[PDB]
Amino acid sequence: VLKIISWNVNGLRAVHRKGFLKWFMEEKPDILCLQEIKAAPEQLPRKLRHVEGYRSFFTPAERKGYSGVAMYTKVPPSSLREGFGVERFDTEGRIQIADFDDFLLYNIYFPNGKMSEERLKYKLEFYDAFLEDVNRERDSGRNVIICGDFNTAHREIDLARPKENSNVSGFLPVERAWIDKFIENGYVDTFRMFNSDPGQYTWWSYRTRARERNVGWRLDYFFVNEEFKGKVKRSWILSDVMGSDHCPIGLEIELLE
Ligand SMILES: [Mn+2]
Ligand SMILES: [Mn+2]
Repeated sequence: VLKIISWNVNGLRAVHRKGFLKWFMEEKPDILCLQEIKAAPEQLPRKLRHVEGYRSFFTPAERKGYSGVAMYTKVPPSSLREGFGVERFDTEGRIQIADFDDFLLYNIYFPNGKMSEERLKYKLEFYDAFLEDVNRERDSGRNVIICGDFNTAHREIDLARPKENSNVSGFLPVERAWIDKFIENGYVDTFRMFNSDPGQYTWWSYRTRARERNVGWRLDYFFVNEEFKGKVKRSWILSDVMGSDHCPIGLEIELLE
């Protein structure tokens, strides 16, 4: 068994100022994937970039203090890829694809579309390039795990306000339709393997008591390819965990090598 946590951290220093290292120690995952780091390693306290028992890998954006993803793992991957080979997606610190030996791990921070019509086109194409990349890899024979902030609630059950947000980026027909197609390409949203209840979200707005009122979205997912789903034992939501506007999400898989 391998324990993997994904977490949009809303800035790595920001969360560190709120008990990140304590939490990380009590959870002891085998792999920790983080999104929205907002820093380069050289701007990070040394105790955030070197954690005992773990190996760190950082993928910052061209722009400083913007997005970027990180990976901590007890055992290091044989290599990391930091893009899809399409540069307008590869430079924003959004892609980490770590090759462990029993599987690939996609640590992805998918773009937000709310900003503008431009950023919507960008998010959707990012979705396409992503589909293309992941599909090439598993058709070639690789078992894949994809985690991270998709910035889209799949279904009505996956947010508190479907009706209100039918025309807001995050719950548009196009965006949810992409996830349907994603799943049609042979991929399973693992949480829904184990949990079919409503009121299960991973993000809440910092404003107007949204977390206390459970007015939230499920933006963070763990996907596996179909032919690998037998190996997943647990997919759950760490909703007690504070320190970001997202909470972390967990996966456990069984394998040898
Ligand atoms: Mn944020
Ligand atoms: Mn987000």
